[PDB]
Amino acid sequence: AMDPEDVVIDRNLLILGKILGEGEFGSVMEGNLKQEDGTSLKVAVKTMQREIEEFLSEAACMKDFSHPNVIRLLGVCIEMSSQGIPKPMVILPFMKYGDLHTYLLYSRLETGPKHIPLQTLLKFMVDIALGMEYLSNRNFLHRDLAARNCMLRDDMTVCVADFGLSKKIYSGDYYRQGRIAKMPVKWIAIESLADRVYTSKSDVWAFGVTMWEIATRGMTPYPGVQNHEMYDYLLHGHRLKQPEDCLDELYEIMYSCWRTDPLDRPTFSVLRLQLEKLLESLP
Ligand SMILES: Cn1cc(Nc2ncc(C3CN(C(=O)Nc4ccc(-c5ccccc5)cc4)C3)nc2C(N)=O)cn1
Ligand SMILES: [Cl-]
Ligand SMILES: [Cl-]
Repeated sequence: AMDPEDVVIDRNLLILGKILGEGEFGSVMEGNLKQEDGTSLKVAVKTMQREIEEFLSEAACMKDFSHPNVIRLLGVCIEMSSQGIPKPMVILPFMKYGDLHTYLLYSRLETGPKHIPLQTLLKFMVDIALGMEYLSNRNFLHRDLAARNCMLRDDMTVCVADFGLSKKIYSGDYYRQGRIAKMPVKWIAIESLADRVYTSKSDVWAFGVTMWEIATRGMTPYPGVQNHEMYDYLLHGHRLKQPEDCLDELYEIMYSCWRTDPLDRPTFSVLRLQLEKLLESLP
């Protein structure tokens, strides 16, 4: 617990509020972070072997991310459960609107946000491509890019989030392998399905799936196809079908993310420019 990058926030400064989400590998909770001047701040808390010092170093590296389309880590708190075991807790800024996937579903209800215009849908994709272009430059592999892991800020801009399964290219990954094997198969590139080996081209494939999720307003990828058939399905050349009212140009941008050879897929900088140009060409 040396903490050379000063990422740890004193546990006494944090009071855990209500639970927002609960999964097999942890939970998201509301919280108040008592700032130095006595003012409490609204934050979200992510709760959960390998030496915890490595977790803090990765957290410290993400704390240095400065891009409006990438969530910013505030710090880490350590909790001692049952019989003296250090359990880290990621402190994130509180984001009212929640995840993009749920938001898209809510928009199809009379009570939710109004019908999302095509230009707003295309702007969500540009925001994700900008965040992914920034992470891609820093040699970061997200490895879990999906609309459910993109957060909506209060000003309605999207940011890429959920870096629990991330890895810097060339860095160690042994203690993440168990969690990687349980990842949803419908977002995984054809070459990564075989042994769960990822490249930046695996994130490009998942970005195309994320674009299709936004264009269909929250549909689960591949209707009619079960998870156990996914590898065979892609092996036969089949891909996500064109969503209704999706511009043929937009669908071509998504289809380029799913080319069999990872080297044939474009980069996030190319995708980002194509989406910004497509967005400019509309009323
Ligand atoms: C119903 N509702 C829910 C909400 N709000 C939320 N719900 C979900 C989330 C997701 C948790 N996220 C996230 O980034 N986790 C994450 C990031 C980094 C690391 C990590 C791991 C190792 C090393 C370094 C870093 C681990 C996990 C986003 N955030 C919020 C929010 N921020 O307000 C509002 N309404
Ligand atoms: Cl489909
Ligand atoms: Cl089609």
